[PDB]
Amino acid sequence: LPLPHQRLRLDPVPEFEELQKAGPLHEYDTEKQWLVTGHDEVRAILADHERFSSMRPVDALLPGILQAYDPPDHTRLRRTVAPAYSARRMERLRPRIEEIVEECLDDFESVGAPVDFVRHAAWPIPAYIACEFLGVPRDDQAELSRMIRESRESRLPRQRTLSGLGIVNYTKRLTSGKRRDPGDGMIGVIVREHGAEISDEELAGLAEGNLIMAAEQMAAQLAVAVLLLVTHPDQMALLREKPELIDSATEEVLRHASIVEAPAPRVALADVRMAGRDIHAGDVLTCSMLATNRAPGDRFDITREKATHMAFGHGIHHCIGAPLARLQLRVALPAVVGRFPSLRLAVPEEDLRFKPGRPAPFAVEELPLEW
Ligand code: HEM
Repeated sequence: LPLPHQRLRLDPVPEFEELQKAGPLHEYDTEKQWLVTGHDEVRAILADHERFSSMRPVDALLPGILQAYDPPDHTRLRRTVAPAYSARRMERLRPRIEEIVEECLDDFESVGAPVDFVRHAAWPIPAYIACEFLGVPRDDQAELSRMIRESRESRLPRQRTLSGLGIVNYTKRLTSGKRRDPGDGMIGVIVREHGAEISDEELAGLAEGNLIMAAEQMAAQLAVAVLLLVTHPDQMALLREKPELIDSATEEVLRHASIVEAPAPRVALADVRMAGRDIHAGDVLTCSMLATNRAPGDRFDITREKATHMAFGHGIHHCIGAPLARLQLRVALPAVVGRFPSLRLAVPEEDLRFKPGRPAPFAVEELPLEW
């Protein structure tokens, strides 16, 4: 496990904080490699798509996967897909999101004495929301959500592969279904508005990618946000009493959690001079989001003033689902602290297990909660 993906519970490790002190750019192999830790340097790399490519370095096509596209084709695909994420489309989803939150919290609560928050809320909430976002029939949602989790998390590689083929097959069918009948959800919107500008294979790959990312990223984000709130009970009470704190609170949980520890490796397409270093064409750069988002001595503080974090990245690849992610947190967090004023850990903090942020996201495996 490379240094930029090591944690002590939620925190970067002291040896990584020490390397950050030495400078913004290090000769370090995460995957000639560079590890980028400087705030301005990370910004600069991510904004400079023309000199720093997102394509895997080779000496494999991923149709519809925006992260893997460089910005001739990235530009056309992104603007074909962007309308599905607009602020207006998002606000129209709000009612189903509130409904889903309440339903899943009802189910979580209905379980015996202590309950795992990951199993009963943190996975189900975003998984169901991702299905709605994609326009998945209500009756298929439980099935598909299980498949999503299992495809990303199963101890059994056979099972990940099986669940993964199941997802691919389901979204191909959903894609052709929505191509014929462009109704509710991301695929319908994209077909109605840019149907001519996109192939069935791009649309299907994009559907799968977005389904998996929306469910998985937010599951991790939601469970860590709640972990943070229950281990800081004062702040939980602040948010309950000052509900107008939700916006800076959602920024703080994104900043502090740093769910994506590093975006895709960037490949230099030209020689570049940066922070006193000679980057050569073909060098591979890892941007450390833990470096940029976290500082030694930082404490979780929902009243935090300015948010300069890069939890969603930066530049042309800046997380396109951000509006949906922020919306979920804005609904789910006030609902959680409102319904459960005495929410707390049911086990010692040292019992908690964390999935490392390589591959993304960093997550808490299990969150036994009380009251
Ligand atoms: C809080 C949860 C999330 C976090 C922290 C997060 C983080 C990120 C980051 C850091 C990137 C940039 C990757 C890169 O530059 O290589 C990204 C891109 C992307 N994300 Fe998110 N994400 C989250 C949730 C979501 C959701 C809910 C969706 C689906 C609606 C989504 C879909 C995407 C897509 C399609 C891209 C690629 C956009 C592009 O490359 O132009 N993510 N995400």
